Amino acid sequence: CGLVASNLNLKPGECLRVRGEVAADAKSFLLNLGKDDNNLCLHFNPRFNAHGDVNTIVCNSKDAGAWGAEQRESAFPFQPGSVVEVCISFNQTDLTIKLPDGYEFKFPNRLNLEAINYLSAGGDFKIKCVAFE
Amino acid sequence: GLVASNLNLKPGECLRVRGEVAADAKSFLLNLGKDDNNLCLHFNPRFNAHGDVNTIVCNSKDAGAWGAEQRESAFPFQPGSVVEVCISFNQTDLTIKLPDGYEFKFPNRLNLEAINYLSAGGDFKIKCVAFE
Ligand SMILES: CC(=O)N[C@@H]1[C@@H](O)[C@H](O[C@@H]2O[C@H](CO)[C@H](O)[C@H](O)[C@H]2O)[C@@H](CO)O[C@@H]1O
Ligand SMILES: CC(=O)N[C@@H]1[C@@H](O)[C@H](O[C@@H]2O[C@H](CO)[C@H](O)[C@H](O)[C@H]2O)[C@@H](CO)O[C@@H]1O
Ligand SMILES: [Cl-]
Repeated sequence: CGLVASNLNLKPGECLRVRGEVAADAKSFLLNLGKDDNNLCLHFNPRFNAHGDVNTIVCNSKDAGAWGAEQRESAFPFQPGSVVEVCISFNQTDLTIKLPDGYEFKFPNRLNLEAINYLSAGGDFKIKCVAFE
Repeated sequence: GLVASNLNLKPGECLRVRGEVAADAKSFLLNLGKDDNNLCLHFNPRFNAHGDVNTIVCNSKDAGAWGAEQRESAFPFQPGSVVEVCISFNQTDLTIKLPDGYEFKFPNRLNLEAINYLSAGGDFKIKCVAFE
């Protein structure tokens, strides 16, 4: 729906900075990181209003097409109709997600993927920049 | 280095790509188009490849077929360095802005109104991609 990027070969130790514009009417947006569309080490989905969630961040994994156990975050530094930046650090055991306000939290790497080769965006978000750091 | 689709780049926008050119570089390329078989722009600076030495080769690809090459003298590129290129387009041409200030045009052969595919490859490592 939004950007799909493959042929990446991000490895442990490297950082992704993603800046985007959140829609005025945003309901939800997501960032998928993984091997391919069925093997996601990280599905990051801030829900403004969707699936029954309100101002909640839902994080999950996807293994061979099937979703894992959700993990919710109540930290919610996102405003509809804004331009935000999120940074994801890929470590061996887990991922660190750094929010626009500085807040950080971790998510485990349940796949035990050694690299990130796929990135996708969806929902109510317009990718503006992707950086490798 | 990267294969991207659903880019939906439109006229009026500027695509900015910044990356580092390898120490022992032979070539690097940026492809823009519909898909891998249908490119409105293959931008390939060759430090030394296919017989070409310090030359910028540009072309199109229509249904898998390369089109007529266009060669540029300007070669504001040094190996081992970090470069940035800015591409914008319209119905008739693609404008490519290089480091030295340098800039040229390339015809919009397929007359695409939106660019959905971008690939980046060769002796170049992508540091950032922006849509301004
Ligand atoms: C509280 C609770 O259990 N809610 C869930 C939803 O989160 C879930 O929605 C799916 O969530 C996955 C992430 O795990 C993807 O975001 C997918 O897009 C969502 O639809 C649904 C269905 O799986 O189940 C409960 O409603
Ligand atoms: C002088 C000359 O005509 N040389 C050409 C090549 O440049 C060309 O190589 C391909 O060129 C396309 C651009 O047209 C891409 O850069 C592709 O990667 C290159 O292989 C070849 C092959 O089509 O034809 C002549 O040699
Ligand atoms: Cl699979």
